[PDB]
Amino acid sequence: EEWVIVSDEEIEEARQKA
Amino acid sequence: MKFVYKEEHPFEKRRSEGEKIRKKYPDRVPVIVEKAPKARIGDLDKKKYLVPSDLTVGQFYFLIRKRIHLRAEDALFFFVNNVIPPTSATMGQLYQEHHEEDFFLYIAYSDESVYGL
Ligand code: NI
Ligand code: NI
Ligand code: NI
Repeated sequence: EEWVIVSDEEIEEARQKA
Repeated sequence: MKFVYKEEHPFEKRRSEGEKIRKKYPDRVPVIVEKAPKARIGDLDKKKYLVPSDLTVGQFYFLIRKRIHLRAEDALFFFVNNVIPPTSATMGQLYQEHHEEDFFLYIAYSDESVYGL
C-alpha cells in the first residue's frame, strides 16, 4: 500500500548507467 | 489496457489517494507499474512508485530492470496507452500527457515489444 520513494543515490546510479 | 490495480481499488479511492500524493510530493510523479498480460518475465513485488519528474524513461528502465533482476542481455519494454514511450522523454512529460483521471501514470512492462503478445 505504501509507495516506493526511490532514493537520491539509486536515482544517481540510474543517471550514471544511462 | 487492463491493470489489476484498477480492478482491485475503485476509482474514487484511487482518485482521492492521487490528490493527496500529488500534494505531498509535488516534485514527484506517481507511477503504477504492472506486468503486461501474457508476459514471460519477473514479477514486480511493488506497484507504486514516486519518481522525480525530470527522470528520463531510459533511467526508469534501469530502475525497473534492477528490481526484476534482468541481465542487460534481457529485454524490457514499457507501454503507456498501448504505446512504447520515447526513451528520452521524462516522467514529468509522460505524466502531463498520459496521467489518468486518478492522477496516476500507468505503465505496463513486458519482455515483448507489443503489449499483450
Ligand atoms: Ni485501495
Ligand atoms: Ni505521447
Ligand atoms: Ni487530468
